[PDB]
Amino acid sequence: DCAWHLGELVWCT
Amino acid sequence: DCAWHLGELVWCT
Amino acid sequence: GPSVFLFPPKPKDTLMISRTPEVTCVVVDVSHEDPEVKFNWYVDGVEVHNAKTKPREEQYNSTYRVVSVLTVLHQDWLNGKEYKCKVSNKALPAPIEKTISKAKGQPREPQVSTLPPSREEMTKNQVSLMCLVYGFYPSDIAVEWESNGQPENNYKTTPPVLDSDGSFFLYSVLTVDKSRWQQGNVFSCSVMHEALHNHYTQKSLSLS
Amino acid sequence: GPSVFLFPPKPKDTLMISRTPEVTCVVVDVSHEDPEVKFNWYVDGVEVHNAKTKPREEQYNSTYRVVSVLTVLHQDWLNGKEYKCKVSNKALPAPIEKTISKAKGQPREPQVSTLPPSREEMTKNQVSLMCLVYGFYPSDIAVEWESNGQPENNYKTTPPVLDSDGSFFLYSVLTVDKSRWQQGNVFSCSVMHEALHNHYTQKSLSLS
Repeated sequence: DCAWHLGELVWCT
Repeated sequence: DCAWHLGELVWCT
Repeated sequence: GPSVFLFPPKPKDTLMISRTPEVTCVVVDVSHEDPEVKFNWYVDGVEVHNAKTKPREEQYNSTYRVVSVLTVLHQDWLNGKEYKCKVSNKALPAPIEKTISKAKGQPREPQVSTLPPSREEMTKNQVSLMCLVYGFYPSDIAVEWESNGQPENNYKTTPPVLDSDGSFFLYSVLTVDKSRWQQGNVFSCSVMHEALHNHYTQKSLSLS
Repeated sequence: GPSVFLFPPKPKDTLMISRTPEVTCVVVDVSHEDPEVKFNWYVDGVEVHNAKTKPREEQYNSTYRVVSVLTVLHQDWLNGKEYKCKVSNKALPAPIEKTISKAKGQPREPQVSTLPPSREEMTKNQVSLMCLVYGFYPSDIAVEWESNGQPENNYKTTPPVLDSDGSFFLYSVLTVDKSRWQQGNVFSCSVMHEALHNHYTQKSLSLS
């Protein structure tokens, strides 16, 4: 469960 | 005794 | 229900007598069913009547935003007067009040340290000039750049950072074509802050 | 004598695991006569040795600036660890120490209210889209704009403003050509903050 910003990794849970 | 910024009045003493 | 946000004036506006500072009371999520908003404004608890009423504007999902702007006197703001926006609406159990004023505490004058392009910088086609502005209080400050009496807009400025003595610092970096620097043009960072004489100072950089 | 300023990392860098946050210890007004600067770095009082040493650079009037950058671990910063820069130089009676860490207090998640173009806005050739971001703590936050998976850079964001409950709010405004809006393109404001799930949320606006 990961968030992405413009193709770049933000954070994972 | 006044200060000016790019032709505009700032402050006077 | 509706939410209320009270924005302070821009530092540049409160510091330049030729500009018009204002506080802005923003109400969002006003329902379509109960859309009337009444604004009352107070300066140190004394009701004032000169605020502009703006027409409501559409948000999504059957709501409006409604905004009221109060022009403030530079000296009133700088003297620490409290501005209160009171917001009344049928969907609210009670009116919402917000108060804002300038930060309290002894004002302190900003100092500036300039930095000309690094050795590596001078190998590229653009160079960076920096002004480190420090030791100021309150954190409200305006920093801009210019050359030969014209504005230079290709700069970036950090937020103010709290230092260990309770004053603030930041840096601002202007990026210019190296040819303009090599020609010998003088570039200046202008600083406006309430603790400066006439709210104003300027430091300059040129090819030395 | 020399002055020391310790800059915190950029919020975006501390919040995105793919970026590298760093704290920056800046020393200005280092004399030509006593130019050596020794940096010691500590994390919660424990000395660390991984800082980069940058070559001194020339300032005006026979001085240097000298900078040291320490990469920080995202989780360390977010957990409230204290980073200390100790600066030693012959012209200083004693070493100067600066400490920085994330603001203390219960983190609170940002909320977003969007605002599509006003009625008057739609008569012009450019339109403004707004995201009001509120109720967040600490004030460290990153807000950017995009459409169709590409960045949209023609925006301006206010500084965070302290609200009456101790949380913060701001607004960000993106300005775009009206034709792009009329075509039906979706524009989004992305918000990064530590109290969000995976540090991230996005709200969207399009012609309705």
